[PDB]
Amino acid sequence: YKIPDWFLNRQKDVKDGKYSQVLANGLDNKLREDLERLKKIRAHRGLRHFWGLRVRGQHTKTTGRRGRTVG
Amino acid sequence: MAVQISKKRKFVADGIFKAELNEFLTRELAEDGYSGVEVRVTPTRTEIIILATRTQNVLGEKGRRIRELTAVVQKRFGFPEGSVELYAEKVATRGLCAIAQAESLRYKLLGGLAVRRACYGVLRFIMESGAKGCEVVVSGKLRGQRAKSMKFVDGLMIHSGDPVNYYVDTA
Amino acid sequence: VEQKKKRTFRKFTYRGVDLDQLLDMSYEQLMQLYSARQRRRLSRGLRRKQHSLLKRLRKAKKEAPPMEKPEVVKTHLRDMIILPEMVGSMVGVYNGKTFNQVEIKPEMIGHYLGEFSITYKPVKHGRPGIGATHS
Amino acid sequence: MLMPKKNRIAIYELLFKEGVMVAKKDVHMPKHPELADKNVPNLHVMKAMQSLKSRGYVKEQFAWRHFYWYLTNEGIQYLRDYLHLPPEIVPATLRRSR
Amino acid sequence: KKSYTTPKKNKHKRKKVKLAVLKYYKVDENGKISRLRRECPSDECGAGVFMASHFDRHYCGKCCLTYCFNK
Amino acid sequence: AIHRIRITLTSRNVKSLEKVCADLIRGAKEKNLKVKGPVRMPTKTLRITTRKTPCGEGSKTWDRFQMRIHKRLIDLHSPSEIVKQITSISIEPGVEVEVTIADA
Amino acid sequence: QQLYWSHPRKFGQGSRSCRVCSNRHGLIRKYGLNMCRQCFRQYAKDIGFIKLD
RNA sequence: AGGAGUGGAGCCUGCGGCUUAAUUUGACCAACACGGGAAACCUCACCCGGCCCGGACACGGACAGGAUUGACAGAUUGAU
RNA sequence: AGCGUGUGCCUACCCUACGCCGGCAGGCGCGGGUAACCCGUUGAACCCCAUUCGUGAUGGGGAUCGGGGAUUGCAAUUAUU
Repeated sequence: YKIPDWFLNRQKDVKDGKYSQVLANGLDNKLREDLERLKKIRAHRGLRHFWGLRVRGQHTKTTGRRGRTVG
Repeated sequence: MAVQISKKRKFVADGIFKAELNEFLTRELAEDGYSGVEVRVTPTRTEIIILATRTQNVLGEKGRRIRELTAVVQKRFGFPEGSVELYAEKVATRGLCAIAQAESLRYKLLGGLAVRRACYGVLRFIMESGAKGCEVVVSGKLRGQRAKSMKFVDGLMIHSGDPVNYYVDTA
Repeated sequence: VEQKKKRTFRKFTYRGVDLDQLLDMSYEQLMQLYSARQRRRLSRGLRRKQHSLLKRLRKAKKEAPPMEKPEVVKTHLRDMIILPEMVGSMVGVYNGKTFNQVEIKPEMIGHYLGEFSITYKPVKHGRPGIGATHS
Repeated sequence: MLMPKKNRIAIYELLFKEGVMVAKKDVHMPKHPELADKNVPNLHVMKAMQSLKSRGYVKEQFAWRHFYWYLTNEGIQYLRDYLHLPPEIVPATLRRSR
Repeated sequence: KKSYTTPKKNKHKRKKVKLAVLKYYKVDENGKISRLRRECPSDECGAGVFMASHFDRHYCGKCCLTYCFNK
Repeated sequence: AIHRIRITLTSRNVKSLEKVCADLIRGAKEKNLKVKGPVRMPTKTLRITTRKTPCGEGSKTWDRFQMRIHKRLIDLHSPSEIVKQITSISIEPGVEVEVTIADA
Repeated sequence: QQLYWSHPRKFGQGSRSCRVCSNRHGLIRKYGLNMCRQCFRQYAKDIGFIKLD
């Protein structure tokens, strides 16, 4: 219906070969795959995911808190 | 103005040349009674008037010193020949020549002498030569290894306002 | 490599094309498969003495017995795109002192070498010291 | 080498003709631009001057990342004998200034 | 700050040891000089510098990045 | 011939500048070359605002320095010979001068 | 020397210095200056600037 | 007398503590977006590997079939 | 609107008009400026006027995070922008 490719959520998903638009319950399923993939290869990404720490370049020294348990 | 620099950068570049020279000379003419310079570009010539108190020691044997110095400057800033020409000049009244008076105190000290007597000798001279007043400080070690200060003061002095720019020189 | 269904078969071909096609492709067709940052490194770079690595990998892969992996090629280079041709080799990657060895999968392609070798201890507390609280 | 025996001469002869040398403090001066090119590969001016200076024959200032070497009477004799040259040369002095 | 610790390797390339050099010309008859290998006529050699007959190689120290056969 | 020649002056000292401008307007008016007076151009500010402390410690203070240059230009129309005559005379202090071939 | 003795530095901090001591970081680039801020002050009076405000 | 805030939330950034091969270092109203210090490399002081001498000068020794410099290919090596 | 700034400087680099291509980031072709001359009569923001939302953790808030495209550099992984 001639909505441009750049205006979609996904362009060449990766390993699926096409432009795609993802909606509600399929979005979560797709999302959980990419997490699993990055622990499959076990890049830096999946390790940070599994440890529950920030993926992107951010300091965690003064961030997140919550917390409790002090000395 | 090719290949030269714009007017903002033009004055800055002059200042850098004025400053480098003024510390270059001071490390090899101090004992000959250096007191500054005064440069003047004129049509097709640079004049660098090497102001010093005693022209005797400046000259050397057959104008040797002036010749060495001119050959240096001619290469360092990369001017072609016939540009830079040094000249000497004797300054009358040395009691207003703070820079030279300071360097006289330097060699009196390095001669091996006490501080009070040396300071006194420099003091009366600059006062006698004609001055409103004058002051000397020597801060550093002597007779122990805690530092101290010894101030020797005579006459009038100012320290505040714009007149400070006219009526005192400091080294 | 001992995986299945990650680059061929039912479930997963690498953006619509199998590994088998990639190996016959030049870098030119390969880079146009969407992975933006990769395309900089090829179009600008074009081999700044990565020569030393890529010959040793193919070489060692060849001479090694069938159904057995080679020894290692080592690197201080943590940067170089993982590629289909590189797969099956075993590479040790310098950290600050230590060469952590890794097997190259066909599922790692596009990534860098340095993501598969860490360079710090994950972390493990803990106990407040004698100087950590206005008290 | 250290340096060639060629590059000794090309500095020491040039020094003898101008009566003074200057250079800048760098260990990455490929040819020493300003003076003499295609016969200095790197340090060499500074590196050869230091050895000369050790044995007298020169005085040396340093100011704002620039050496300044002043040839002396003793050095005139030295350079004359080292390169076995005629007795006519002395550019440091040759006239009494008027 | 701190001073160096302990390695144990401590070798030198070789001192270019003092040997009886030039018998690259061999005495057979008078006044003939019997060459076994060429005294190289490179593109800047004056034919006063020999070329090494390495065995498995052909190497000059002057033409060292060029004019090196493997025979 | 008679060429429209523009003599730009530039200096850092307003007294030293201005009297040398007056001299060049005089030497022109003396020979009745129909010169135009000084056109004083906007004075420009070079600023440097930096810390007074070497190695930060104590209250944060700064210091405004300024240098003010001055530009001004006199337009002449006369033969280029007599121009270079009158230009070179009666200048003693450190003040720059720039002669121009022609102007519209 | 040979093929290793240097690594390209032609932008960033390591490819500029200063002309009165060759010190880096704290320096003034502006107007073609190339002087480190500690030493700039001591040659401030020497033709350059003067305080006025 | 009042005005707007800070202290609460999220983030940025400096400091302590803790960890770590190393998390370089100064500083405790008058330290703490301070060292004009917004660090990819460089910087760089730190940590882990490898190379280089650019040890002047002096005295003695070596030594012209020779004091000494550099390197192709293979092995070795992150490394040509 | 106002203070400024700009390649010809260190070892190498500036400010950009204009035309074209692209949703955007941007690319590409030409031209001026050593500067009261060219960029730039610096046609900036809050402000101002008319639509839409409706007291609702709402479209307030944009943290966190997935996927993709550009530019700088020799290189961007711990995501430079």
